[PDB]
Amino acid sequence: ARTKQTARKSTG
Amino acid sequence: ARTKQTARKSTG
Amino acid sequence: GPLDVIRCICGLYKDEGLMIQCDKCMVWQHCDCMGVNSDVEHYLCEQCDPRPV
Amino acid sequence: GPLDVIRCICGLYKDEGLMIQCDKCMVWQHCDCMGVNSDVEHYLCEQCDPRPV
Ligand SMILES: [Zn+2]
Ligand SMILES: [Zn+2]
Ligand SMILES: [Zn+2]
Ligand SMILES: [Zn+2]
Repeated sequence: ARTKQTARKSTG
Repeated sequence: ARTKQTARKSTG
Repeated sequence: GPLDVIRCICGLYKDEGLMIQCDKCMVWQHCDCMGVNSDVEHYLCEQCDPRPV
Repeated sequence: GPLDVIRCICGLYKDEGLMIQCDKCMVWQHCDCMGVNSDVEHYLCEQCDPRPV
């Protein structure tokens, strides 16, 4: 299914 | 504008 | 119908009364909830064109 | 964005968290509100497929 997460936390 | 009225009451 | 999206400010997913479609995002809203009627030339919903309702 | 329609059972028009799109009507819903995650193969909203949530 199509999903999204606009403000996702990154480890970088 | 596009409008609708599905169950509109009629005189007939 | 199933392919038509109802998204009015009232939050009720119900096909009732005169309803109007947003020109841009295509959702349907109740004219009474939004304060409009079939006389307007163009229509945008309150997310496409934010405003007091 | 403007062209994407958010219509979740929570009724809040906010882009937050993991969100999932209905395969048929194309609205976006919050995975947490709907009890799903990105592992499901297909997804339908609660209007396209009525069910307890
Ligand atoms: Zn309404
Ligand atoms: Zn709109
Ligand atoms: Zn939600
Ligand atoms: Zn749907």
